[PDB]
Amino acid sequence: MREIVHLQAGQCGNQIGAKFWEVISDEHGIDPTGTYHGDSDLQLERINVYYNEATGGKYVPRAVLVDLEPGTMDSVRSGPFGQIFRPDNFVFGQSGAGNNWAKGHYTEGAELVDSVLDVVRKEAESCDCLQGFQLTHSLGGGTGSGMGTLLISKIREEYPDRIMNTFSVVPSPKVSDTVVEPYNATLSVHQLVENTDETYCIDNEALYDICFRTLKLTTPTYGDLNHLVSATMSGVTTCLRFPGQLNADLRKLAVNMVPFPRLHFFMPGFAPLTSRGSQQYRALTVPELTQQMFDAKNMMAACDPRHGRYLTVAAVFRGRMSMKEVDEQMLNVQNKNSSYFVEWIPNNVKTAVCDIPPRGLKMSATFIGNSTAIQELFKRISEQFTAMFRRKAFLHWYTGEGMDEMEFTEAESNMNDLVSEYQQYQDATAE
Amino acid sequence: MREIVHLQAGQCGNQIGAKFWEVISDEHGIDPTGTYHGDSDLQLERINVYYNEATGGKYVPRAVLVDLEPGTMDSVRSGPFGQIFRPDNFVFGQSGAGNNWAKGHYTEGAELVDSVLDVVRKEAESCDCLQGFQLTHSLGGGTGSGMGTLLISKIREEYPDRIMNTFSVVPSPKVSDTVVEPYNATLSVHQLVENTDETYCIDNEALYDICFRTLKLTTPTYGDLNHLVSATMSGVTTCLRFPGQLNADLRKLAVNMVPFPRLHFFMPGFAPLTSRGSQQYRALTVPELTQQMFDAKNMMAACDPRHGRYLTVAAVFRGRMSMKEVDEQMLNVQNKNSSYFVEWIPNNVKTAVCDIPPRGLKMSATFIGNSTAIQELFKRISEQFTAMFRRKAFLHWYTGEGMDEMEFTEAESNMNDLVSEYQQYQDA
Amino acid sequence: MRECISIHVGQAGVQIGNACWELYCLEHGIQPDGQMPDSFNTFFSETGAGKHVPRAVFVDLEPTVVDEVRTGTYRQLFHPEQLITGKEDAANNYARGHYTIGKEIVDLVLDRIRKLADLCTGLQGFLIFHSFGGGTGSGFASLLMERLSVDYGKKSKLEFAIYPAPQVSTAVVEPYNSILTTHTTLEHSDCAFMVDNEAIYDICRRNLDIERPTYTNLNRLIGQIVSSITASLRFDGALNVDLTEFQTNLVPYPRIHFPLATYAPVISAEKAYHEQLSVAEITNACFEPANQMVKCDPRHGKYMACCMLYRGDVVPKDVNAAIATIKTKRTIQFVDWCPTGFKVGINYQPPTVVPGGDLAKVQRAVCMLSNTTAIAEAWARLDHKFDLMYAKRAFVHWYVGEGMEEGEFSEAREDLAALEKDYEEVGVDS
Amino acid sequence: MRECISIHVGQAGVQIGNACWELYCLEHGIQPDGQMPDSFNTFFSETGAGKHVPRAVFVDLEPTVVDEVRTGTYRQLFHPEQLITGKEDAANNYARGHYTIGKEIVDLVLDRIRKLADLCTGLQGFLIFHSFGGGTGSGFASLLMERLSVDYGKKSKLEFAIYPAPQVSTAVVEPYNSILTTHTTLEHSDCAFMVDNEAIYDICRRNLDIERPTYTNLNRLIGQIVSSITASLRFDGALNVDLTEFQTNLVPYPRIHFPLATYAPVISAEKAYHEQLSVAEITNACFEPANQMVKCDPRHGKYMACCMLYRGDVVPKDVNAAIATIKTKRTIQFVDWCPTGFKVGINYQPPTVVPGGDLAKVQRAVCMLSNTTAIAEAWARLDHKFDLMYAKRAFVHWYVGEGMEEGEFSEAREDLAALEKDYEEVGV
Amino acid sequence: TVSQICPPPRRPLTVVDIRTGMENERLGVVRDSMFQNPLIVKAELGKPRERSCSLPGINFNYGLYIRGLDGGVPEAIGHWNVFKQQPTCPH
Ligand SMILES: Nc1nc2c(ncn2[C@@H]2O[C@H](COP(=O)(O)OP(=O)(O)OP(=O)(O)O)[C@@H](O)[C@H]2O)c(=O)[nH]1
Ligand SMILES: Nc1nc2c(ncn2[C@@H]2O[C@H](COP(=O)(O)OP(=O)(O)OP(=O)(O)O)[C@@H](O)[C@H]2O)c(=O)[nH]1
Ligand SMILES: Nc1nc2c(ncn2[C@@H]2O[C@H](COP(=O)(O)OP(=O)(O)O)[C@@H](O)[C@H]2O)c(=O)[nH]1
Ligand SMILES: Nc1nc2c(ncn2[C@@H]2O[C@H](COP(=O)(O)OP(=O)(O)O)[C@@H](O)[C@H]2O)c(=O)[nH]1
Ligand SMILES: [Mg+2]
Ligand SMILES: [Mg+2]
Repeated sequence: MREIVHLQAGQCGNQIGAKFWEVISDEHGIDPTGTYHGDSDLQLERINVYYNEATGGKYVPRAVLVDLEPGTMDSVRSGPFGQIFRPDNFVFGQSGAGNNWAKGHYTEGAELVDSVLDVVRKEAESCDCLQGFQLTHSLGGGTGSGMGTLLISKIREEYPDRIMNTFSVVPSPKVSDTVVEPYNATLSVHQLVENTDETYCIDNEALYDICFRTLKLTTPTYGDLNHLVSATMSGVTTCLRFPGQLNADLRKLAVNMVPFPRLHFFMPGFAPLTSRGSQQYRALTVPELTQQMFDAKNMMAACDPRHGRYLTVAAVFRGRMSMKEVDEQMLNVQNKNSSYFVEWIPNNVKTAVCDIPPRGLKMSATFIGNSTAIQELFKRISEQFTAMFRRKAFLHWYTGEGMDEMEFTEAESNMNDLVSEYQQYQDATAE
Repeated sequence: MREIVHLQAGQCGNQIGAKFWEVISDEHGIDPTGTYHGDSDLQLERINVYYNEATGGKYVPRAVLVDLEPGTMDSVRSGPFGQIFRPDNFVFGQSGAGNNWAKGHYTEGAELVDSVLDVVRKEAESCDCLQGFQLTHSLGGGTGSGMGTLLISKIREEYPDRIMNTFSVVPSPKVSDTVVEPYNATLSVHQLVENTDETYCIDNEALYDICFRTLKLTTPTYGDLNHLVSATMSGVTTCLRFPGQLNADLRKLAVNMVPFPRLHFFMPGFAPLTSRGSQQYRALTVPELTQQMFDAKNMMAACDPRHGRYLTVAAVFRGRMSMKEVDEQMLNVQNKNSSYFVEWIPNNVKTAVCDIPPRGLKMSATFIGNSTAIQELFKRISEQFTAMFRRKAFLHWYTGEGMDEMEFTEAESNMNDLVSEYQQYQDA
Repeated sequence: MRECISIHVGQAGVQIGNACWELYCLEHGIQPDGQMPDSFNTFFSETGAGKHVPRAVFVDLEPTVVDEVRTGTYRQLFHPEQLITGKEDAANNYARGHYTIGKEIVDLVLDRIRKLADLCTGLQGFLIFHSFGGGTGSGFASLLMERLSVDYGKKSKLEFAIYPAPQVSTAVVEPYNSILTTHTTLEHSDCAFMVDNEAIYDICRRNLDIERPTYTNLNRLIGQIVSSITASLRFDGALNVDLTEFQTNLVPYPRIHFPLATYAPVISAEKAYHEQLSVAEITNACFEPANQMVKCDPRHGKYMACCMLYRGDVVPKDVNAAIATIKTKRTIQFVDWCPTGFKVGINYQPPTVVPGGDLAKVQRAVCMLSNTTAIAEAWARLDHKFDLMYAKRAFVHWYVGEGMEEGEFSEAREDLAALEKDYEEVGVDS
Repeated sequence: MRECISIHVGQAGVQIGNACWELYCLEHGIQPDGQMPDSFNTFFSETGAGKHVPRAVFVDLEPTVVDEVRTGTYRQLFHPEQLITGKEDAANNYARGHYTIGKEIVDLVLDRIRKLADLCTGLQGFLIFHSFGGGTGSGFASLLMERLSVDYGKKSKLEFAIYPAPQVSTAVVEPYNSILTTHTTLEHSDCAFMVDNEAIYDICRRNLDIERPTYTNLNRLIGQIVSSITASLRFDGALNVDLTEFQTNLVPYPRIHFPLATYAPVISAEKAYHEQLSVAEITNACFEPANQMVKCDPRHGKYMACCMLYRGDVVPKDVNAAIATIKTKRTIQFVDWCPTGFKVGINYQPPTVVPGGDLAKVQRAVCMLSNTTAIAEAWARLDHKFDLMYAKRAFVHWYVGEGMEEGEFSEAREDLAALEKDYEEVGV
Repeated sequence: TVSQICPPPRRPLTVVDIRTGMENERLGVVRDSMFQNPLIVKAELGKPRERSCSLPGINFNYGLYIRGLDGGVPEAIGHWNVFKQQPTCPH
């Protein structure tokens, strides 16, 4: 009908998918045995987007958990919702990439892409009408940042029409845990720009800033950041999963969202971030939601939107409200922040409403923005990568895999062209 | 009516058939004493197909057991359903062939073929209307790969119209336990091409792989391998012993997947094979069976139909379902994998359905496929056979039996002819 | 049913047969009288009094080696006339045991062989134990089995015999016997298990910790290997292998019937307490050059045929798992004309152990019988040392004095030169 | 599953392995017999009756050093054949352990690992300890890396070694061994962790208040460091770091693979009672030049890469803050081409404490692997010392008498000279 | 290792066991640790060296033993697991 299959690449994307399946299992009322104990018919009217039916009324996620290291799968099984996943779905190698992009993409990834592809083809051929795939991974590792791009290219050739989104985690320079991280990001971004319908850029530093200031959590584990990101995807797909007064879905967002095929990198936003001072009630309106939305503190990107021009903005509302004040607030911010929006595109905001509130809450809203700010990240990655690459530092690990030196050059050329046309689209002039 | 005699040759054949008669007795509700304690009336309506009636509601198997070595007879006698048989049907020699093909076919086989044929003739004339015979044997032995070919030649001239069936076991290149194994096979397959309606290539190595991968067995024994074979050959006659949604038997199939008389080499399959961990998940459904119908890890053969074209496919289904999706999973799987099916034969697939599911199970089926991939197995054996024959190695044992030298040359010529036309039918 | 008769020749065969028929009786549970307090029907036969008598003939030209068995713990177990003795021995002379002293008791020994063969219904084969060194074990052993070939053309005759060690030696005129014995084991033998004593010393000192072993310890290991080959005959198994099938899958040409035996795991329980003993481990021990029973290097000669005899708590899958590794080993070589060179044997019951013995019990075991072309270098070593004694005619007068024509000394040497050159033909790969 | 095989070389390796494997046994719960009363699977292998044999080889050339362990408390725990001995040693002669005495026992060591490699399914890395002073610990250690490199082409090998102290020395002819060993640790290794005793001498006195420590007091610190490296592999953590991961973010050029370790907090019970510890304080001590266990000042050089292994009750929030403070410090410098020089690792299980040991139980710890250019000057004192030995030909007749040609001495010095200039290329 | 096998696990030798006449019998002062210690244990005639550390029961040491709780293919293929849901207690 409209089914989504989830690729779960790397340790970061592995935990991301785990927590996502947990939170939407809560949303759809699925016990960790895999049956149903909920109350409403809208809770299971449209589950089969993400779940597959099994005898005795069992439901299983449509996920493939792929990794080059079998250590993470043990933690996945030891987790709470560990037995809900299909035993044949996990695909793992025996030797990891060691955070080496060439090793992940070419050396060891060729040994596992066959089983990844055949499992994913089984899952795609199980459903009648597939909408698209969702891939969760980071750009700083060896497996998710590596062979994940190989999967992307292979399934791009196999299914061109089905949509493709990547909930990609981008490394930060201010806090980084990997030295070859610029090399992995450089050789992954070239794959991402060529083969991706849409990309969501998640910054762990931004999540840490949010939990420090907006939420004021004393002890942020990775569970909190993952819960935020899982709420982000839940807000993306809640319009698809449940009826709303104004319905939409991923294709609705993407077609209206993407002005040119080169540009598909987007910054998400999640409105009801309440600390203990704001844990009083949800007695709030679309004004308060929008003010919390449009502050760049509440953003989870690595690039201030005020430093660029907002190309396009999209907002999806979870819960039941009236569209009048919603439209008034969107027109309000559009007329207020005139310079931050592009002139050649009137009415830069796309709006959607899903009547069903998120579980454990009664108001929520998500936002997907394409702005000129994202060009600040690619240039900074380029500054790190050029310093890394000028003295051939840390290059023997890549060259021993059997790859040539021109690949880094063409990758950085692709990014330089991308940021150049990005600057041109910023400084579009006249009419 | 429609009777089958279960001729049994060699230690491989004797054990495989022994596990059979345990399995099919359970499906008909027969104790090791021999009586009928079954509940449903349909459990005892067509038992005369495989069983001759005995006193007190007893059903002696219609099987005759042949082996040069009497040691295996004591083993099957001491088995669970050991006393079920008739010791008037054990016909055995005193000296084995020692895995020598020439010893069985000429030297020691001529002394025991008469007594085997006498028992077979007694069973052949016992029932009014035979459907045919059934042989289980291995191609890497001295008895099953030896006199078993000789018994086939004598029977074919005796009963030409009757369908004979052989679920032969083909030696594996990766796993082999006999050095003279290429010599026995190359001289036995020449008996197969001349006189055989239908042959199946069951390989022990793929039995090992399924137990390693599908069933996830830590310690699978040889009983597990035969029990799987006990499921597979039982499904080809379930439409025979039992009424079905669409009825079938051996003849309705055997006419359908034999385009030319030379090619009767196939790859059997079995539907509901999972390990215990997989049982908790999944849904009971026929699409899962169809995914297991043409499943990669399903079939028994030591060859891969990526590398050839499927000439014909047959699928007999066990259990009560609806007809529709069975013909649609049929239809779609033809459409997408179009190159892998031959173009000169429209509707390459054939199906049958039997209403009664297997004991303890709700759903099952059996896979019957003719593909070009079975030629992968033959040119492997010639690679082993030619190297051994180029230096006349291991030749004096066969030469000591009085046989010539030209019999090797004509046998390999027939296989070289056989794979030549088999390759020709791929590129047509 | 399947039966085997013992024709143990020489002092070595008598001592080994003492060790063997011990291991045989405690394997089934036969009391020293010979009464059970039909797996025995391969090695024991009933009488009117319900007593089980071994199918053995212990024959010697000296009485004392058999006399201690007559005074041993098993005096009443054995049939006294099967214990055949002689007044005077060959005294380490091949010619004395072949033409002068052997012929006196030829009729009595063969008539005993006839009577024991008349007891059996279907005879599978004969097992013969002797040595290439002693005069009784070489000359007299040659003549009886020349005559046994014409009495029983089709009956199998395996040859397990003791090889003069490459360095240590008990006698000096041993190689004259060895060169003059090796012709009979060619035209009248089905398989040869030539082993040297010196190989047992090294494995007893390393694996079993025995720094001071004696022939009781050597003979127990020999009996275990003989217990291993006949185990499938005595007991059931998943893949029961008789003598005939493994006979066929070792002998590519009638001239080559010299496989090398190997047993595993042979490990003292001091080592076996903390050691993991698996199927994949033990077959690697069978392939060990230091664990080989013949003092040659396995890497020098590629393999044509191998026999695997697993025994105990074993499964085919780990056997399949074991063998698949052994083919993926580069430096281990096989001949070009044998792509598959194995004969897998599986049994149920694990081997038994004797009290006061050496071997730690193991739930699983494996015997390896490998026909390789590396063994022929040991014959070449024999051919050198026979050359530098025959050139100046040392000790020749003893053999000539018995009535032996000196040209046979030459012809026996040309037999081995032709025999070794045939092993080289197998080593040539097209 | 993960595996690390221990190839302890020399008397230093025997006593270090005594400290390590004791700490390893208490870390899992292994009794001295070797029975649990699979985190252990990276260091122990299961055996028959439920014992866990340590996956180590103890090798030496003088018998008595291992003989104490054979009579030690863990005598039944280890494998006697894993304990490899020798009749005669090199006596601080590199040539003797490389060409005369080592070649008798080259094969024996390679047969023991043959046993071990069969036990392992996927081996993660190769852990070797030796020293640069002793003859057996240098020459024999050199040849095994020669043979291991061609046997294990793709495998990872780490180089824990004792670098001879700048001021104090237990030998006179040691720099000849040290100079001739640089060729192996440059071309036959992946990561090298030269530590001198003299700096550990200062740290034990200065911080742990123990005025009279023994060789065992240094060894427990070494075992704690190695325990910190593998703690990610043994047990789960928020950021589990494999050997391949930090090998990647440590080696800018194939020649530069000599990081400097750093462990903290190392404090007595009396001192830790009045000192509350946090993340900010423990990392700050790790960049103190007084706590470096290599007699060099990183303030005299520039960092290129730093791997960072937390352990205990640590939170990533405090991790990011601690890195933020350190990056904002002119005293701590970095090379111009490495804007981000960190490799963050987090474990859950705190380090354990040995009974009768030195370290007090602290809820959190910190391990640092700093690759700086300041380690280069430590070699610069060796060539000076080596030059004033070789110019007048001191002790040369001992090496030449073994059969080693005098031209390699000049080459090895020229090799070490080339390493120093390559360190200067990074410094620019 | 004491629990292994009902007969006592094989043990280091004792001075009562040294009896009279074996090769490890010498005068002076005798302590059990001298014969126990492998460095000054004296080897015997055609016997394995006694164990310096107590070794398990002779009846069963075993290299590796496992029967497997797979369930058996007859049971698995007949009784394919039909889904069973637990009847939870009242709440
Ligand atoms: N392994 C082993 N070999 C033995 C034993 N007894 C004798 N031999 C071998 O037999 C060779 C000599 O022959 P013997 O067995 O002593 O005596 P024989 O075979 O009767 O021949 P004669 O000495 O002429 O009577 C010696 O070289 C030994 O190697 C034994 O108990 N164990
Ligand atoms: N840190 C530390 N170093 C040790 C220890 N034992 C030996 N060493 C070092 O090892 C060097 C001498 O070599 P040894 O370990 O004693 O013995 P070896 O490695 O076999 O070399 P040879 O004595 O020549 O056979 C000395 O210079 C010490 O620095 C130890 O327990 N701790
Ligand atoms: N936001 C977030 N990032 C994570 C989490 N776990 C790991 N990461 C990131 O993932 C990176 C390491 O991923 P890695 O294990 O190398 O991925 P792989 O090589 O593809 O398997 C680190 O830089 C972390 O920042 C998490 O729970 N949340
Ligand atoms: N699949 C299977 N193969 C068997 C069985 N028993 C024996 N074999 C195979 O048969 C071969 C030996 O057959 P053999 O006993 O010589 O047959 P015979 O000469 O006809 O009596 C071996 O390669 C075994 O792999 C069995 O029960 N199942
Ligand atoms: Mg004698
Ligand atoms: Mg030393």
